Amino acid sequence: SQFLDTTRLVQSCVQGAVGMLRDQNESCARNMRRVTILLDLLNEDNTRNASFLRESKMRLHVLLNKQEENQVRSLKEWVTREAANQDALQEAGTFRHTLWKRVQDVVTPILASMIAHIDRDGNLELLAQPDSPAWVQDLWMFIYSDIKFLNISLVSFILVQSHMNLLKDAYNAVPFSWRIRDYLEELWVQAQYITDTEGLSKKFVEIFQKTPLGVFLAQFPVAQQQKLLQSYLKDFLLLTMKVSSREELMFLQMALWSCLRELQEASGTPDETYKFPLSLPWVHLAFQHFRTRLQNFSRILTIHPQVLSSLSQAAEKHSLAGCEMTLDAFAAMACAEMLKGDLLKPSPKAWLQLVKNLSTPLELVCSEGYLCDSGSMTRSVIQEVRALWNRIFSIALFVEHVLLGTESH
Amino acid sequence: AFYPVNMANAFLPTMPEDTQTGHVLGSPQSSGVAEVSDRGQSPVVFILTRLLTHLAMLVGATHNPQALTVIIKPWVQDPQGFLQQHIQRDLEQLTKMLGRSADETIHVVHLILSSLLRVQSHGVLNFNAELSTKGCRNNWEKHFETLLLRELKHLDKN
Amino acid sequence: SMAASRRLMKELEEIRKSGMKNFRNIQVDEANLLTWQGLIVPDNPPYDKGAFRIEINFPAEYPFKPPKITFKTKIYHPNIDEKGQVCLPVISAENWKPATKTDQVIQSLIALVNDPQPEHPLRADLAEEYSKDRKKFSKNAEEFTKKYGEKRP
Amino acid sequence: DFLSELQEGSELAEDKRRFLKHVEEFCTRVNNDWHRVYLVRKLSSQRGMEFVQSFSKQGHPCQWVFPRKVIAQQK
Amino acid sequence: MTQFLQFYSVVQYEEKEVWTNLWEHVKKQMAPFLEGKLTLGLSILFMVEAAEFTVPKKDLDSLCYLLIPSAGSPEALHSDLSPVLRIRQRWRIYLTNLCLRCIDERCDRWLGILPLLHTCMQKSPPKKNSKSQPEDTWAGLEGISFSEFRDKAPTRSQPLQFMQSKMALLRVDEYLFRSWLSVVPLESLSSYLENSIDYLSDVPVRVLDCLQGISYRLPGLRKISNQNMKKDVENVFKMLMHLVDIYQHRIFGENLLQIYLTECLTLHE
Amino acid sequence: FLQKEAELRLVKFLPEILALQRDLVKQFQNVSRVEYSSIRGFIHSHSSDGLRKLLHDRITIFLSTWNALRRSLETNGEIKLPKDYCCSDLDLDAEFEVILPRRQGLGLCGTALVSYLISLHNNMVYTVQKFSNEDNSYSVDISEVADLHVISYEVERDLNPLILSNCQYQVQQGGETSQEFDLEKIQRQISSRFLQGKPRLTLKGIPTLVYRRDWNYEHLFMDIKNKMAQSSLPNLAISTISGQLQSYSDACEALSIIEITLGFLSTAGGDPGMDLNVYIEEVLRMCDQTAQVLKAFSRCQLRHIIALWQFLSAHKSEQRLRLNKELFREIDVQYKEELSTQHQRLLGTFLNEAGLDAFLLELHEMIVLKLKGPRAANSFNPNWSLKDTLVSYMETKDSDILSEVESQFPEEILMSSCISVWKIAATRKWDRQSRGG
Repeated sequence: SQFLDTTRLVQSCVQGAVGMLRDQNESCARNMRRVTILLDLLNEDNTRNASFLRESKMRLHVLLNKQEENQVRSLKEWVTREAANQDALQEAGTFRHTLWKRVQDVVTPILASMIAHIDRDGNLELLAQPDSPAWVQDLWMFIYSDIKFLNISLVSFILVQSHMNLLKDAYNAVPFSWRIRDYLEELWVQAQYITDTEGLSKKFVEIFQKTPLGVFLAQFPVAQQQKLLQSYLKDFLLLTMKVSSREELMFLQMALWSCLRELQEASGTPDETYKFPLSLPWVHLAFQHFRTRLQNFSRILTIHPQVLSSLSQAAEKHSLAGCEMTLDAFAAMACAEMLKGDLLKPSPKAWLQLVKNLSTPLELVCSEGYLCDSGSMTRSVIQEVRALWNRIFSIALFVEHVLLGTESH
Repeated sequence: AFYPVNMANAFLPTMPEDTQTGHVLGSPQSSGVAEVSDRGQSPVVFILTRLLTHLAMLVGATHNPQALTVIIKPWVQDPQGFLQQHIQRDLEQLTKMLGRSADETIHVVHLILSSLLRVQSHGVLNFNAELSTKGCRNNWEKHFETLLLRELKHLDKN
Repeated sequence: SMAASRRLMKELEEIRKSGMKNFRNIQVDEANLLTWQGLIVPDNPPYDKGAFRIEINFPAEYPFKPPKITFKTKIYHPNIDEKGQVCLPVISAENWKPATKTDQVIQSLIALVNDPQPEHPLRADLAEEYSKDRKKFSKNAEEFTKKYGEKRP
Repeated sequence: DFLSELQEGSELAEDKRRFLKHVEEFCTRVNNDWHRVYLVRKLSSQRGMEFVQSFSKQGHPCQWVFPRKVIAQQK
Repeated sequence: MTQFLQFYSVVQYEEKEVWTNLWEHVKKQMAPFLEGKLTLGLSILFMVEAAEFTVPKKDLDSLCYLLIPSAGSPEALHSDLSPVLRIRQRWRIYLTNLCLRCIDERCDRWLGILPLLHTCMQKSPPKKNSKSQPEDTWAGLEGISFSEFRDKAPTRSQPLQFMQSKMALLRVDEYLFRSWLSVVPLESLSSYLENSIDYLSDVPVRVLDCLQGISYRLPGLRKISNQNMKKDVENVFKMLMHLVDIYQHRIFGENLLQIYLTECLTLHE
Repeated sequence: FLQKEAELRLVKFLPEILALQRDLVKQFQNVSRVEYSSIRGFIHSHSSDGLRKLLHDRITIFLSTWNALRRSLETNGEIKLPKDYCCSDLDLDAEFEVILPRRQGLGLCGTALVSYLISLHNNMVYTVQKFSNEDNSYSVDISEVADLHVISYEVERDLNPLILSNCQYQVQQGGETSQEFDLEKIQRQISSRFLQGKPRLTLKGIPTLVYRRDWNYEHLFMDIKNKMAQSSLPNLAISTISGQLQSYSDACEALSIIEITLGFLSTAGGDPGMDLNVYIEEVLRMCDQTAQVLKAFSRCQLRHIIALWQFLSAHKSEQRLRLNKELFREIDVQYKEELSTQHQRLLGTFLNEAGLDAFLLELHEMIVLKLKGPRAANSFNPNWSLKDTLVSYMETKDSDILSEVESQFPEEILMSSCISVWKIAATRKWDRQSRGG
């Protein structure tokens, strides 16, 4: 309606909304950044920002309408409640300024809770970037234009929480990482309860293709689908496993691309769920089929940080990540080659610490419960890992049994 | 065992500690952990002190069960079957823990009870005979652990 | 907090410049001013054969909340329990006033150690022994000092 | 273990019954009654001597775990 | 389900020849359960949804008598039937399709199929009106546009006789009194409240559901323009006054009073 | 290890109950809204049946862990919980707040159980890394605990064949049978299979719902003092902010603007030059509210904010004093009492020689920062003296006029008559600045 300039009201409430937000007290304090972002894209100039205004005003409509069913109808009459409020009248001067301050103080915590729910980890900056293509803003204004897929509950000094425990200025590349991840894990639990573990991938991809998010992402062409898929790989890996690097995340993302392509090479030729290999739920299928072979790989890069540098040669000398999950085996090769390169130089004691920390993962990898089935190249690499680890561990047993003894006595 | 009305809210042995006097223990048919030994003691001394404690509670409970209702906290129904279940659970834990037969562990219990008679050296002075303070109970624990080690070291040649 | 730390820093400076001649070897980590340790050096018998290490833990809201004092050295005293906690009325929460300085607190505790107050004990058995047979009490306190007390500076 | 379960509780699901029946057929087929002496020593170990005394009554359906002389010469 | 799917997959062969044998079989086994039984109705519902084949009204008389859960009045027997039909989604849409199938103007026996599909969902929402959502979740239908049907020309008054015969069925769940309240016409609604004194004596909380049902029913009607709706709403409110002042404030027990006050304020508004 | 084996058997069940607590934090990040009575009603309040049984399995694991461990929690756990929580066997019809990991009431069950399992695991890993390993920095957070990070085994599958593989049978020529437990070899198998190569958990990312966030205005002040070099107000800026704000509505509007801008400036950075309007109109892009507050703020920078803040706070209250209004309305009635005649004569004796412009400023900031209202008698007993609490507050930060309140101010103002002292001081200030000029 024309009863109140709502755009001026929202732009007035932006600053008081953002000044109530807090992060986890060091997690990229972005208050002035959120102010600049929201005030750049709450205008009527672009049809992008105009449409963002129409759906954001519809979100204020439905959240205030659900908010005011609790009212006792003597607080729904806000003008009459405010004319009887003498102190707010004599604190705001005139009567119309008092009414505008009343609507501002009503909308401001609602706006703050709504921005605290959208801007969960950086979802706003994908609009604040220029030169971002149509899949980004189209999926962002598909998810924000859905009430039932994206609930916004309400509460007063509101905490906005991070989920991806991110670095300096992440801005997660799929327009909402956490809602799609939790929705797909709900679909995972329903998929693995409905069917058995033989048509699980088929039923999971088909129950994804039924939902309105699936039929929204199906109308994208192939290139935007693959770019969203690599973006969802990088941020899903940042969501699940806390990774303290940039290029380790690149190797782990290539590894999960190898896992997904391996799992798509497992089935021969259905070609009805392989009309979408560049689709979201494959990521989850790959993790739920390969979780220990990823998590162990994360631990073998977490105890030993230097070995990544050797892995910084490995894809340059083998051209891996084409068929099968091999980076765990090549990381095993790089760790055993670093231990076979030197044999004596820092001390026996720090090596005992390093071999006792690496004893469990490197022995766990060269076990038939870990290597369930793969290609013959992975088995040849694991056989060489077995032999070289037997050499290194037998030398380690010799050291810890005679050498530290004769270094002690 | 003969004056339970004189144990009116006394600090009973082998009770947890951060006070909480009395016998705050649930039903013996509990799915709980196996009741690991407390602050400073061997498990054999712990389960032996639990076994002697529940037997002396049962000896006092057969005389006047209302005083064992006013000492033991949660139930209101009966002391005798409750302490029989506790002595059953303690014999079960002792026949798991000691590598003997059932009869031979019963002989071990009667051996330790019998051995507690001829141990005439009196040096267990300076604690209240009512179990009224936690220091007196803990000092009793230390001297009785001393005597239990003096008898548990010397059984395999007997 | 830093507000607490500047005040505690000033108080420690003043205490170390004046001296007290009976509370010595105060050691405080500069990164955490809310915990102090020191050595009680009593002047009165039956406690004068040893010294008693204490630790003082100040809450961040000090001086609007009182400090808490614990003893790290075993002592045989009716007003001090077996966990080294002590009842000092001048720093009890209902008696506490913000103007009270740490040196007054220390002088009060040293006074209490040097002259026990059996009427309000943490160890009622020690209080009873003090009241009904002082000779036994003195005996026990001296032997306890010899067996567990620290060596004097 | 099944006999110590047997005195304490109820019926044994028709397959443990067959296993105990085969143990009965084994001990009544061969005269190698040293293993029966071992059986009564094991049952005395797990529960006690009065356990096999309660087995040693006059119509208990576990009498085959005892040799032929210990029952006819028992008052 | 599986072998009947391959049975329909493997089959001058007209499509009515498939339905004729199924109709003959259901007419054969309706008779031993007519006098001397839920599994027959659930099996023939799977079989004729798996046919995509029109049922007759008279065979809607039979399949609905095969589904009405007679002699299942304890809830322990309802918890015993839950693990056969554990997935709460296939059966719910199948029963909802059966509901929409019988919604044409015969529409009398379909109220007894509702106790099956009111146990394979959530409990009764106790919240205030205009807070949860509109009428299909409160009644528990969630696929049925009943609002053209409570507000029409009520030429089919045989639902009140059908609901007169079966009162003890109100003991088998909690959704069914609400859903029976949301199917009755306005001129026969005071008689519906008059017929249910003893069920409210068993549980004095369902009059809050009566207040919520009337606050759901009124604004769907437009402005009152005749003497007929005035007489009808006067009779319903007089029966409501009767059901209030019979019992006690034991109706108001365990702090339900606030919800009664908010519902009567919403009803006044 | 053998001492605490039966409690370390259940560290295997910790990622399931942390999946439970992460799903409850993700679902119920609210306060006073969860309307569920019992656990079985919540489990039946889900429509997706796989999620019902998944939550049923995880809650059965949680109830089994709780029913096992609820005796060591009240005597060895670090989280002190009362005795009405763990004195019964929990079931599916028990209370619903025992599974929501809160920190004050009835939700200390889940949090204390998870923290006690974490403390057991980290104590045992500390024991390993203190005996032989002597140092390790391998430490994972509690946001990505999979199965392979906790000490996990089984007794009937992983312990008993290992222990039976190290009972050695020795027979001498004379004829014996010695069973020996070679404990070194048992150490090498038990160490290098279960409890070595495991992290040392840190308590950062624990799933925890929050009760209520910090509205004491004081975390904002110490954060601005951390980030910025906060100066005092100039003597000309005092005249600037007092001449332009004679209206009450303009003072309230200006104070609202600067509370918003200090909320921004506290938890972020600020250029310590940069005149405060080009922060207002250009950095946080504020529009034109009124020209009067901008002509007021024209001669101020961002290093003045807190002092600037307290001026307008006092200024608002003293406008309430000179317009004859009820001027606090939110503080406790315990602090709102009258002076007696002797106390107000000694107060007037103080005020005859007093720097009122900083005295009543510091006193009004202290009133609206400490004497907030409900739950204010916690550390602020209404029987202390006002002098002692004021010199103790103003020995924390300020390098202001301090000899003046120590040797001449009265020792027995009796703090509970706080704001009437402020009313007398501010009405003397108002008589000086209005009756004189």
